[PDB]
Amino acid sequence: KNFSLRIDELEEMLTNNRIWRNRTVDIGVVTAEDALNYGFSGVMLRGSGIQWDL
Amino acid sequence: VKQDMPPVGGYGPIDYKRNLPRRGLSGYSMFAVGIGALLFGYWSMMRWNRERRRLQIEDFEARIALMP
Repeated sequence: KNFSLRIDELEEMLTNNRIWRNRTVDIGVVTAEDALNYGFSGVMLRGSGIQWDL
Repeated sequence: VKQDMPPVGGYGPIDYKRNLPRRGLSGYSMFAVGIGALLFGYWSMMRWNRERRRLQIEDFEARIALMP
């Protein structure tokens, strides 16, 4: 219970924070072909394209 | 009897919502109250400056009458 409240407060602090979003907009483009051939796994594949979870 | 660690008949649920209030004023209301206090400060500023110019003209007249 306490941790659900604390992660809500973390999303209050950061996450729609203006300058952290302005820091991170379009950095680290990953083609899905590059995601496969370069062998990225997990949260990269979760975060760009393929609906792949073990 | 056995003395493991079970849950007692089921426990309560714990939320998983991104609970955000997004409170505060809107664009129009905050904008208008800022510009309204701005214009209030302008009117009081105008009043004090022109009365201050009256007194500074009196200081000029003091140096005029003092000089010869």
